[PDB]
Amino acid sequence: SPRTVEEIFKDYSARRAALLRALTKDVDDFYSQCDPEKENLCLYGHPNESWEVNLPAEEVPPELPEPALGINFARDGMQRKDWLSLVAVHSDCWLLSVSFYFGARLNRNERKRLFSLINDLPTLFDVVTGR
Amino acid sequence: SPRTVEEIFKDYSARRAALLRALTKDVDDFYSQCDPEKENLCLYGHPNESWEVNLPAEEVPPELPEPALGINFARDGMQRKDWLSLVAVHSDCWLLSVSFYFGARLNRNERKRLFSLINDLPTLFDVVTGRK
Amino acid sequence: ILAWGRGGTRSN
Repeated sequence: SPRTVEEIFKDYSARRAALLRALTKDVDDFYSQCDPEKENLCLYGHPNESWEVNLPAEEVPPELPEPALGINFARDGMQRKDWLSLVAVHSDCWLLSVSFYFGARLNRNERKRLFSLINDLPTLFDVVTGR
Repeated sequence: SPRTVEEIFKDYSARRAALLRALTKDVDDFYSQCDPEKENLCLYGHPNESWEVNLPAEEVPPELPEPALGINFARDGMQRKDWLSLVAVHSDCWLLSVSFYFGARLNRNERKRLFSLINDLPTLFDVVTGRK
Repeated sequence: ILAWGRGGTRSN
């Protein structure tokens, strides 16, 4: 697992790039995979920069913090830009949770350093809403 | 919902105070409630400074980010101090997630200020593990 | 405001 500030930010950056692609370049593919007819689905971003729509993790409790459950259940009942905006905010939160899960053993100065790096990139919400 | 850095941080501090109580003063109650036989349970902290161990919400997707699911399933398969440390890390992450959900509309500098206020409070993990 | 339009029961 990532442990140093740089290792954790490398992991964060790659997972974010995955999610950004799911919400922009690949959005029609992503949208279509979030089938309201299936069981509850989540959007994951992986450290190899690939994104994945899947059922929540088999193992309970999960090793990593888990993303928002059941986003496919809300897809058809709201404006598409709003569903994407809320997927983006929950995905931003998930990224932050994953990074500070890996960063549990960092001290207070190191945690500030990690956040400042994360805060150097625009959030998924800001890109998706065009802010 | 909390919208300003002041409102979000007061909401954060209140939830954190509830979770800190659950993992220290009331730890025997929290431990006993996390019975591995029961359905999947989670540890919630609320802005009225109450904590509870409960099922997750039945309808999904949830309004707020949700805490780690099924922490009771792991309770008896590890040392108690390690189970409490794991609950503490996931609870730290959840608190951060909730605050930056409310703070989605904050700009870069406001997000930096919000984290700095949060980062001035010792983490639940550090308190539970005895780190300073 | 910004909220999910609706949802579904958690799978089980």
